[PDB]
Amino acid sequence: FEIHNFSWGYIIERCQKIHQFDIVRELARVKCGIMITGRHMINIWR
Amino acid sequence: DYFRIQLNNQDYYMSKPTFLDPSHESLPLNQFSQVPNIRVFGALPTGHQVLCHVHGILPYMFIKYDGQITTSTLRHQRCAQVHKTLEVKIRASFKKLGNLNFVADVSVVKGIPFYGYHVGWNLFYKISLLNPSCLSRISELIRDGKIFGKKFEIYESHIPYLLQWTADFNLFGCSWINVDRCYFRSPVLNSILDIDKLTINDDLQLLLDRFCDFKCNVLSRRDFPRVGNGLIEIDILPQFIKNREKLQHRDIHHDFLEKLVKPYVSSARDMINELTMQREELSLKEYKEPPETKRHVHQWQSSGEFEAFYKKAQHKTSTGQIPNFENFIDKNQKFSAINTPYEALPQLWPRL
Amino acid sequence: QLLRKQDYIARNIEQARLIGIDFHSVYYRGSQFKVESFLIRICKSESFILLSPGKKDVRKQKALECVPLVMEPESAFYKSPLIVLDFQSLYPSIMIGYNYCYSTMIGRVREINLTENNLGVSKFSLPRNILALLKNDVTIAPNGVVYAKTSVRKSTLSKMLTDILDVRVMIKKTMNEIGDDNTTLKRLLNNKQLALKLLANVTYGYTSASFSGRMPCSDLADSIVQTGRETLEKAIDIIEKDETWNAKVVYGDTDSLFVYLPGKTAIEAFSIGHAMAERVTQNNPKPIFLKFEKVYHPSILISKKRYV
Repeated sequence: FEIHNFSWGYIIERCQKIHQFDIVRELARVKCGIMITGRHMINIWR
Repeated sequence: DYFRIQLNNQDYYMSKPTFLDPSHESLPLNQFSQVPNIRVFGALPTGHQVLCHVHGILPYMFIKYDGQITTSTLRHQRCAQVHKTLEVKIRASFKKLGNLNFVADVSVVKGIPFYGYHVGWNLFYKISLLNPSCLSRISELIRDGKIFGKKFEIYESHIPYLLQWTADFNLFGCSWINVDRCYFRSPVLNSILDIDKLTINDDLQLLLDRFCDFKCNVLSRRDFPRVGNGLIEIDILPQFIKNREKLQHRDIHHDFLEKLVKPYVSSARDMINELTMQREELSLKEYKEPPETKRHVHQWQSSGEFEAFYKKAQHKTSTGQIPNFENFIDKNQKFSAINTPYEALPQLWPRL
Repeated sequence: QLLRKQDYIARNIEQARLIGIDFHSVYYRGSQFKVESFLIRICKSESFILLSPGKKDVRKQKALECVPLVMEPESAFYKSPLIVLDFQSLYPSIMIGYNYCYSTMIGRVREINLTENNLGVSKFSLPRNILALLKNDVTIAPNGVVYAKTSVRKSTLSKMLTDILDVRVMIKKTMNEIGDDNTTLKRLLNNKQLALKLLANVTYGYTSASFSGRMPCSDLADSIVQTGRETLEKAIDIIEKDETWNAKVVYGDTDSLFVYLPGKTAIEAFSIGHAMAERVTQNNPKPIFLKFEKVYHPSILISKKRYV
């Protein structure tokens, strides 16, 4: 629900700002607004 | 009896040309530096997510022909010249002409325009590109007249690469991809955390034993490493895709054949067949639709003026002879050697 | 639970299966992608060649000069029954009956040159003896564009539209003939019907591409709107040309017709509207069909598109 300023976006911003860890490149199905490679994103409120 | 994969997600990337990718009709002496590969994230009917690497599928665009319809020799020279000029212009804009990186080959195919009433064969080119992301921009140059001296109309350029791929080969979204052969990658039982034993079952084992030989079907782990964080990943060739060959190609537009059928393209015909099967499931007897008899008139306010203008145009657009529905189209330019669009895509495939 | 109640995922999957695009593009893209994916298959099946103009060419094309018809309603409190006639899929029916498309358009009735001809955002040149040969199999449009008849060439847009319509009526009949079936088949047929409705509504939006277009033709949309206006006014004249049905058209916005029957025993108003619809459809091409579908015994017509 509202993945921009909530769970998904919150986790992404946290790992990007604090830990400096690209989790978006890990959650994808490949080794090499949110665009995850292989998996889709649905905004429930939209 | 066919290997089925669903189309849940599609993506394209660039890689070096391997033995499974084409590297060479316009300029065969010049190799390719980078070829595009399509990634299709699918799921087997058993429920296991699969990653597929599609090769050989290259974008293209058509333009108006320059020469005349009169020996299959000058066509190759013209195509090579056009390819060289396009490569030079692209390398000059984007900053012995070897190892082409933008254009792959240029061919000659016949066609019929769609924006207008044309009942005659027209010759077009086939500019096969390599990087689709810039391909549109390339057409912009062709639309700006920077490559050649005069401006040329662009044909089949607004359609993206993925759409052209899924259309050329009769595939749809969230549908099965019927294929009979494939090529395997690094060990099929991926062991990232537990996937090598937690997801394996009898159905997947049978599917593997039917399509995996482990002697000549698995690729080397040093040349084709696994880059997918899931189940087994396979590599597919355009010669193996069996989704095509089901379309019914028609050529009733090169001459007045209509002047002298209801089931159209699959996903509509497929839906109709599924509904007929549901009816045959003993739900009910039959489907029907009653027609209504109608009596059309349908003139308008400007009907007389339109008729007068049509008569004046027919008087103007006429030169002393009489037109016949059988003698209008000249019986010349057989165009038998020129390849049809749906007969030209099977070309440029590397080898078996 | 919310996404399972609305059946969003299954509906999107069915819509993608009907069109043939990616699952992400169903909600991330617009309406042009679906119609483009349909016409590309439609032309590759018949070996056509599509045109892809630029932004400078679409902006320099002829602007739309034909507008639809809207009747200014007489704001009053109507006590008598107000019969509501409404056409179903007027624009697709217009495209199917009158054979309008890009492959059948010949050119404007006026300024018919031999070398410099202009249609939409492209230039072409007519043949030498094409008009003298096709003078019989043509259907001139009120906007002034010439179109080939259905006997010399069948439109590809007509094919897609009639396929959408016939699978739609097939799904409707299949749903209205079974009542004891479970929710599975009902949900499947409802999803298919919603997908076909979306397709049949989006197929017209690809015409004339007012802004941010890829393949527009202002003449096609102008002719469609003009022949729709002509059909509307002809139906109005047919309704008002009967002395037995002392009615009057008061309101209608490009698809509907509001006729007033002062104190006309509303039980019989159903049969009156049925006869009116039969008389309207028996004077139009085959795919055209008028729908009765409702009555309004009390009515308050505030303004245009403002009533209750």
